[PDB]
Amino acid sequence: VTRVFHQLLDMREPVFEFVRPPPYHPKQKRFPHRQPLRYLDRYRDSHEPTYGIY
Amino acid sequence: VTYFSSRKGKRKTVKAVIYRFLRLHSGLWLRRKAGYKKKLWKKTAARKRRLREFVFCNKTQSKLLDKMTTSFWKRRNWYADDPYQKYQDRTNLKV
Amino acid sequence: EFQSIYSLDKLYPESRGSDTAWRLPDDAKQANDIPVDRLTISYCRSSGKVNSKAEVRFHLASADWIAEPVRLKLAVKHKNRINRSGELILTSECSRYQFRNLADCLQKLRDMIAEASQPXXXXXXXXXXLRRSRIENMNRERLRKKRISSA
Amino acid sequence: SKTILVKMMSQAGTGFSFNTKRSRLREKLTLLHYDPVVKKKVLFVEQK
Amino acid sequence: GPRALDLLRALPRVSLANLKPNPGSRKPERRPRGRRRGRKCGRGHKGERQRGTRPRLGFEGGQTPFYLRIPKYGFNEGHSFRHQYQPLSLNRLQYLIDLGRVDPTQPIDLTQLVNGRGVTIQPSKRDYGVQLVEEGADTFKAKVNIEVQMASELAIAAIEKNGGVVTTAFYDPRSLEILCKPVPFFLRGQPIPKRMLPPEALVPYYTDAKNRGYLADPARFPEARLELARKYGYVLPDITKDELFKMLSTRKDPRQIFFGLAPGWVVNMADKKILKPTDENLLKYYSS
RNA sequence: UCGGAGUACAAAAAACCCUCCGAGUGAUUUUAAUCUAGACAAACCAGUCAAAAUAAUCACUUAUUGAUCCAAAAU
Ligand SMILES: [Mg+2]
Ligand SMILES: [Mg+2]
Ligand SMILES: [Mg+2]
Ligand SMILES: [Mg+2]
Ligand SMILES: [Mg+2]
Ligand SMILES: [Mg+2]
Ligand SMILES: [Mg+2]
Ligand SMILES: [Mg+2]
Repeated sequence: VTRVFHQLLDMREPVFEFVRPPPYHPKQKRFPHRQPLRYLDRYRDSHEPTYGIY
Repeated sequence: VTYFSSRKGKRKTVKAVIYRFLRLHSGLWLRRKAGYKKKLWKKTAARKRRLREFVFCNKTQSKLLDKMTTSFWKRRNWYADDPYQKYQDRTNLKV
Repeated sequence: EFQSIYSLDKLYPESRGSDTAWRLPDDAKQANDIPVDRLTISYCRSSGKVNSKAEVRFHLASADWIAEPVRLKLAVKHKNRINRSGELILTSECSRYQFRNLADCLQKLRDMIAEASQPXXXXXXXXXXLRRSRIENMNRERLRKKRISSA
Repeated sequence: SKTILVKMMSQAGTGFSFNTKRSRLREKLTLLHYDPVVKKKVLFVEQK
Repeated sequence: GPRALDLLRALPRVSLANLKPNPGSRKPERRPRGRRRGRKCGRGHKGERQRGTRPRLGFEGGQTPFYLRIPKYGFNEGHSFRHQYQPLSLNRLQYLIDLGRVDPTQPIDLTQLVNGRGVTIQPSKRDYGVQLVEEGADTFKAKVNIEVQMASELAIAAIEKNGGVVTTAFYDPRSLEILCKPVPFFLRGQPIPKRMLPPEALVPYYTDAKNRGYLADPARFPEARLELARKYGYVLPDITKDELFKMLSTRKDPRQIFFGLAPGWVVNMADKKILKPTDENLLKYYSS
């Protein structure tokens, strides 16, 4: 099929993926009660230490 | 709590708070779950998991704890290697 | 002009001069894998989750720094990511600093050239994800097996 | 009758399991269990 | 300017006679008098509270107190002796050179970072210095000589790419103090002591060209450093050929606190005069 | 102190020196693992389920049990 789009239709080759919806997490609580520590990493934006003013 | 010391006039701290908790800089207080070293064989693997955890304390408990704790444990801390430094800030919190 | 008994000269007498640690041994590393002056290295900086796409591009046929066996065997296993114009496209995503994405891509590259320059690569195939492919291959093979000369 | 606690020892290394044996001894204690270090199924032997 | 000014021509003198503090500045105290706030004065009725004795804070009314049911744990364990390193982002660094607080021209160690008020060190609090992070990694355009107590790979990288030299140097509690607020140490008027060697556990960190440790063998400096470039993919500049070379080269003794001075000395800042010992035992002491 | 029924007729909860039954463990083999979404319940403490990710049954089954600290043990 790769030969087709290059040779035949003068086209670039579309590639696709399968995307399942990002998992559902409840509205974050100011004081998570009785929760595993890792609770915090659930709502983590991305993984990187971010030193705001430092 | 000792709200005024004898010799310094300052506000003392409870030590037995400190030995068993940890304060993040967000204000979240962290603790062990009680009885985790206690009667293991008698317990289901599930429970054992639930116990070996570290957990968070609700607002009431936290405020309480703060009162028994001076400034010095509320200060910001950068430890080399700190397992918990990853955790200290709040992210994406919209209230 | 101070010196103490513990100074860097007195501990390490062999190397002395202030310009000693600043030598650049270009003779030590002569190989220069992946000549970054010949790559088109593009950045997609996405800010919002903060991530910077790092993209590595060069012509497979026009790249001399890899030998012909290595140059042709890379068009084999990696043929999925290759482009209609002959370019080999490498992508990294994760780190918000684009430096670690540079290192990521240059390392996926070093990996590809390392594995393809190993004739000892046997391309081990797992049966867990491909059992469906083998069994559907054979089950379309029983019907492909009908023999009549056509056209 | 009684409830005994016995400490079961792995073949390989310091990995331990901890469990109770019956005082009448209907089935004496040796197990096929999980050892963490080498990620394996082994015979845990009854010990103290 | 402030047309408010021209409103004051109109009005009578500003004097003591007429002064109002900003509304809502004083939130007025009330006193338990009168019909409203007298009579039990918000102390409630009888019981314990009305008599002012209610029990201490951790107390649950005898049910085993919340804070006390929970088992102890290594947490704050040895918290006093765990080293701390005040972070410095590259972004903040670029900032500080940009507004010309710390100038790249002359060498940069902690002291300079301090004087630009770019960083704050409280040595008494177990702060062992400034450490480096990668935040402005891509932002960073400056050619600089930096000496820190700790740094991270990516950071070292981002300075290399621009052609500066980073050295990891250690300071003990005392010497670190002397470092940060040096003028008040001089006004203490005590000699300038020897520098400690890092403790045993720290030794391996400072002996690696990996970190460009100040106690490491310079023979590996050109090696591991060049290595840094192949990993991060850039052309390594030739520092020996540069004009600013002799500043970038500039090092300290492992025994030296400052730049240009030596253990044993004494500074008289009134006479603007340095004093060095001519006695032998002293020189053997402070030069060892 | 813990659990079943009534009191409490249909989501939940619900007292009594109220009515009636039980528990402070047996019996085995198949030794019932790590790790984590989401939940129930709940003043707190404790209690419960649990997908994906890597390699326990039967006795009405529900009850078979105690937190810190402190001691003894080794990994
Ligand atoms: Mg016993
Ligand atoms: Mg009143
Ligand atoms: Mg009264
Ligand atoms: Mg009363
Ligand atoms: Mg500080
Ligand atoms: Mg009913
Ligand atoms: Mg609820
Ligand atoms: Mg499963």
